[PDB]
Amino acid sequence: SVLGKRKRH
Amino acid sequence: SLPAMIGGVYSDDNNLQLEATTQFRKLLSIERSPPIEEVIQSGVVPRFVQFLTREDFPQLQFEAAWALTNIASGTSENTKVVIDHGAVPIFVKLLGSSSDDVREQAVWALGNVAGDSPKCRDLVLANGALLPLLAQLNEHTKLSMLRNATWTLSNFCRGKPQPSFEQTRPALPALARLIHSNDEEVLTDACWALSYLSDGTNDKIQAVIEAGVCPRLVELLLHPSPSVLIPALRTVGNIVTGDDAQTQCIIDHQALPCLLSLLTQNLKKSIKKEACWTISNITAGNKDQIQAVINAGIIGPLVNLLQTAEFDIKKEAAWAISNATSGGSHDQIKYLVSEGCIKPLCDLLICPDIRIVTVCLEGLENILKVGETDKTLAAGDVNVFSQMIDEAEGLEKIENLQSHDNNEIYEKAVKILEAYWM
Repeated sequence: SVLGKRKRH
Repeated sequence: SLPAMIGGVYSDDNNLQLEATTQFRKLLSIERSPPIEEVIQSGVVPRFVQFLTREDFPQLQFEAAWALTNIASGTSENTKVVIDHGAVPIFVKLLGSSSDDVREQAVWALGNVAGDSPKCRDLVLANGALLPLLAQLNEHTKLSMLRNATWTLSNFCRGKPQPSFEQTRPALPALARLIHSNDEEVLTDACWALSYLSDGTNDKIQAVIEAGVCPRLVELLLHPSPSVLIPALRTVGNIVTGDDAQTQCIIDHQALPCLLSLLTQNLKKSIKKEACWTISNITAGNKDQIQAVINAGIIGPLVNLLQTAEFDIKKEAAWAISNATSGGSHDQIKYLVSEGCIKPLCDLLICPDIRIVTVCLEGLENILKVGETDKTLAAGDVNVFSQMIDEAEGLEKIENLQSHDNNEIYEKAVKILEAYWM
């Protein structure tokens, strides 16, 4: 739900 | 001697024009606050721009280009004055000069103008500076020009909003070649340029990986100089924000053992923070990608950071650990628990960063599901990981999170308690 890939800012 | 200088600049004699331009350049070449504003008000800026078109006098061209570069090195207002007098298309023309000194000066001038703001960078790019800048780069280019061209390229890629990808796309084969240099300055500037180009959508990453930079970028993670390390780590980090296939291009060149050495060696907090963030986007990957993190021996040092490091690193170690519980198999998650990830995940449930509380609650929920499946397979009367969360003081923290103001935290806390402590 909140987890996964994060882009820069 | 300023009247003789303005007079010399405003004369018709080739000797006077040169001596007075050289005096202004030396006046603006001083390392302790140059009188940029005062040289502008003497009205020599338009005359120096006229001196750039003197193809018969490359030496005057050079001094005028140096003086204008130092005028353009000042405040935003000073750069605007250089732009207003149409120097930008003339410096683009000077990239085709027969003089290497003038071409080099034209490069540093364009990098200074482009570095002022995203608007100035877009004007330099709109005057077509990119293609002639690359055309004068080859096998016989001297280090001084390699250093100025790489810095200028980095200024063309820098800034938010980012330049058009179609505008900066021709710089990718050149940067791919430039990161194979051993020169610390060229490596710094090339890596920063690639960190800007790699940040964005996955189609941008695709062009970055098709340029062939992944093997060399991984080698640069072991560069002893933090000037090279930091933008190389940023580029590798941006690439792993992509899909499973794009992330695999970094894993295939033994990036995980390199990334681990950044966590265990005594480096700056911001370096370790970036390294954990990079790992978190790898553990956000498939089962084989999480297995490669495990195989590298990263979980042990990662759990220790999650438990003991400075908050900015803990934050990123929480995402790395919880991302692996999301995409990992039953056994992979049992391996994270055997490496003691429960206590440090539980300890962060009281941290004042709402997103990290929710990251830790989801990681613990995925851990409880594995423990529940083990309880069903062995026909047990107790969830082993429920007792472990209880023993770590996690159960009391989750119970207290029901009193929280944030709805994401509150609904997650209730969902966990109704499922494993009814």
